[PDB]
Amino acid sequence: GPSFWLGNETLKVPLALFALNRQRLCERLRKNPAVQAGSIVVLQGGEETQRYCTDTGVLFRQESFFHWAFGVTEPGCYGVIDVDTGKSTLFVPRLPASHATWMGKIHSKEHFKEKYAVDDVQYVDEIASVLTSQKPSVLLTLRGVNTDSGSVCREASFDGISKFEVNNTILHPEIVECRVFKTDMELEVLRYTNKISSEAHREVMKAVKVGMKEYELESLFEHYCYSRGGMRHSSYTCICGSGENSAVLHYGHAGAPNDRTIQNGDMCLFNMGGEYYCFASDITCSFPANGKFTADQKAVYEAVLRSSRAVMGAMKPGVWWPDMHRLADRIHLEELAHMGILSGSVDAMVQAHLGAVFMPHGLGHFLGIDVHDVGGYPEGVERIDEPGLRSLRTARHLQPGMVLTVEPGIYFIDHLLDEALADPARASFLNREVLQRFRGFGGVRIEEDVVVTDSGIELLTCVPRTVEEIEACMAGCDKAFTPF
Amino acid sequence: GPSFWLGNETLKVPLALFALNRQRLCERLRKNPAVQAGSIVVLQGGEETQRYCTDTGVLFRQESFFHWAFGVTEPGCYGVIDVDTGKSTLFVPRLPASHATWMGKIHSKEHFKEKYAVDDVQYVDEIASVLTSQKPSVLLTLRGVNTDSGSVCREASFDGISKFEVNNTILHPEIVECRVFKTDMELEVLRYTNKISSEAHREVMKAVKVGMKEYELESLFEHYCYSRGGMRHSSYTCICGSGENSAVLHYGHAGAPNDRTIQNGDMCLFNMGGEYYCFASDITCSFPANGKFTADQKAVYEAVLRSSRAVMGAMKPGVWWPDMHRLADRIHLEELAHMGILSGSVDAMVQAHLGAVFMPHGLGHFLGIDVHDVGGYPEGVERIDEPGLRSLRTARHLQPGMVLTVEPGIYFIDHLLDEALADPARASFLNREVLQRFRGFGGVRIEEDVVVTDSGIELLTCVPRTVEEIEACMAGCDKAFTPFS
Ligand code: PRO
Ligand code: PRO
Ligand SMILES: [Mn+2]
Ligand SMILES: [Mn+2]
Ligand code: NA
Ligand code: NA
Ligand code: NA
Repeated sequence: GPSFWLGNETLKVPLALFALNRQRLCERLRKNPAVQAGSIVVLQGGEETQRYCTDTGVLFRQESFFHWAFGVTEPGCYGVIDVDTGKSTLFVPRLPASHATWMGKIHSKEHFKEKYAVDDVQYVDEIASVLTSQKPSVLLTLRGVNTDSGSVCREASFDGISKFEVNNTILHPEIVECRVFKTDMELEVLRYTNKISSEAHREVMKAVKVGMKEYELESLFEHYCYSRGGMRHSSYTCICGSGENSAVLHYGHAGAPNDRTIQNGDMCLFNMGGEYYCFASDITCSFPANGKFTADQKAVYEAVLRSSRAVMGAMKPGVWWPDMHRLADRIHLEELAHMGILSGSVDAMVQAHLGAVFMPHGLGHFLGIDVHDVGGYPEGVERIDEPGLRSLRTARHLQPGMVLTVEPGIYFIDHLLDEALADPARASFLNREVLQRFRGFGGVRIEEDVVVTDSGIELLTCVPRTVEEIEACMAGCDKAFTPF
Repeated sequence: GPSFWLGNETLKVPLALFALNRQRLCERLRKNPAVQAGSIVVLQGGEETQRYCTDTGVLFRQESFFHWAFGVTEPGCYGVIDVDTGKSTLFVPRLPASHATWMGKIHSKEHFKEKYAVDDVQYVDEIASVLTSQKPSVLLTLRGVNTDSGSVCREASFDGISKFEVNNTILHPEIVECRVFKTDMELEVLRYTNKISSEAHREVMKAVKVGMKEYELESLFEHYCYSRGGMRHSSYTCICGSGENSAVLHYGHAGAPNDRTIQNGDMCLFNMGGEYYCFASDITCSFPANGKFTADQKAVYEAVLRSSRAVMGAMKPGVWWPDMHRLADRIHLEELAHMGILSGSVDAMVQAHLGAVFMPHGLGHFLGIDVHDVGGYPEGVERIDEPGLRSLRTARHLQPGMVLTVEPGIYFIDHLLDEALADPARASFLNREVLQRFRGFGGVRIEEDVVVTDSGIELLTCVPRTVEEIEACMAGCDKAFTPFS
């Protein structure tokens, strides 16, 4: 069958990937006792957008559920799936003649049918007529709440949909559940996104020099990913935190835009991941700007390396993700105590939620077509109302086929440290005089992407991780990849 | 005063630039008869967005009118200007404590006052109270139609605005008019955007090799612009058209995503422009993929070079922009005839609108904070209802301070050629035996950015342009070129 490919050494992604997703969705819907025979799934793709009121086009990136089902890159499409037969129909815009001048070839419907390996292709303006002739019992549309954004998924609509019976409740939990479990074809894509992003992280580690701006490495990362990987998009805005900025979890956005000069003695925390054909990667590397860990940097870094590998070593089916988060907290506390930042009973520190002062985010999250992938909190799975754990993006137990980030970190965040020092239940553990030295340190995060297997995990990421490996990487002369 | 700067060799942009824009807007409004004492201009900044229903943040780029007035890079702001006094107040979001963990320092209002050199800073939720205390006669908000997109500008609104008198008709044409005329401080920024984008285009010409994907050069261009220029955004999606894709005017979008392999013998048409602090650039370079122009390529290329230079030489205050478009059309037709593609009377060709077959877009457009900048068709300026000319993004007369692209091109577009061949009024001019050779050629576009001055123009762009200069650049021989004067 056909494949998506951006040539050179980029990955060929078979369109059969999306056919399998459609089949899996139908199989799941058929088993749902509420689903009527003759149902049709109706999804609406993303549309082209512009900046504000201008004609400045925004580069189009497909809506994630639509992509998962169809792999379609063009704006303005719809797609439907007959549940009982699995038959797929793509609806594409009927373009005006002037499109050939301004935008490119006006492809035939047959071109799209071949390209996407769907059963039929029709024009968008005929959607009501086509669906009417199919005589469906009900249209199943997409509406639900994303548990990371709190946004409501946009339900498909078209002129004449009011003449059909529409259900917008059944589909969302079923298609979400399908997305939670990655097929072998999807895993091949995620191995590739991890491979390219890993290579780009290594190039960044080799290129970092004291005196550079953070954004110079953002630029280099994205250039490697696009030119060598065919990754036109990143999975999220690059986080290139140097010095104290490494304590800011989503640093790099427009309000704090990777604009600090990297200084001798800084730690760097670079959390970046290219996106290929709407599939994510999400990797964090932490390292000294000057290529040599100080004693304090080594101690904090190796604490996080310890939790990283302890969590990865414990992960397997049946493990409760919140238990892995707590495992990381306990390790961090043990190590911070060894360093002299903390004193006293680690059991008591855990009871006082001290771990969350140093790791005020979730241990990690599902990853797929979105970096914070869907399905972390389906109905019946509750968010734990405690510091740190409440920021977990899933409280599920692990099962084969899930893809997770494993991203423990330790940070020195003044307002959290100050709150802890004011609370007698936590202050007794904190040694102010030692902690003082780490004010402004920033933090360390080590983030791998892994797949749960029948017996454990498969690690997708491949970057240097021990202190020696990182120092050796940064000292290498190779000068492969030299723009200009 | 304070400046925006991204360090290294990037441009320091004084925040005084935006203060001057506010002053100019107030000065214009004070002379406007529809404007009464005690009016306050109220603008709403852009807000943070995410991809669809996900939590994947989209990188925030400020709304252009708001940027022009305030230069503010943060999402969620509003800004007001007292017309009578010129006093400026910026409203910034009141952030949650958790912002300090996830997003960064929760800066004080005073930090923002100093950063932006405004007269006062307040929190957004206090806007109704703050405006109430000022007892304004009327709030002047933004609403109008963009003449390139057809979209309606987003008018400011806040909880309690219904208790004020609001006028949404006065402001738009006035702030648009201010934007049309660039200040010296704005020209400094546009000189810089052109400098960086020109350097990037030269790096791309040096790097292009047969067998590369078009997108490899998009990537290299954007990397030069960001890493060396501090340009986090491009002004528009890069157009990297090789071979027949060079005939597709806005090639490179998601439906045609710069994914062709460049072949020996192809022409390349690369239309790319970095954006710095929301100021545009827009440059097009055309060149042979293999670094050596064939005779046919040289002929088409030099025809567009001739029109480019003729227009730049004729541009000065008082010139009607559609007359420049017609000049380019006439030159293209003359040169296509000199190449044997066309024969007959060029006057007759012009009368039959044959130029538009080969250049089915406008000669050029205003440029500023938007690549297709505002104000090309103010009330009373009409679109010319002819092929080619109807795509002009302005029909105004040139005046000092305007910034224009000059972007003639010649393309070989099958459905347009075939229409002409089916039209007795046009068909006899075309020599099919020669034209057949140019089917699939794509096209050539040569685009400079210029400022209208008292004397003529100031050319902002600095890239190789003659065949000899381009061939030298591609061979690695950079800077071996002299700009037009
Ligand atoms: O948002 C999250 O869940 C993780 C935490 C560190 C950065 N990304
Ligand atoms: O849109 C326009 O007006 C010009 C034409 C060629 C590319 N940009
Ligand atoms: Mn992550
Ligand atoms: Mn242009
Ligand atoms: Na990018
Ligand atoms: Na992360
Ligand atoms: Na252009």
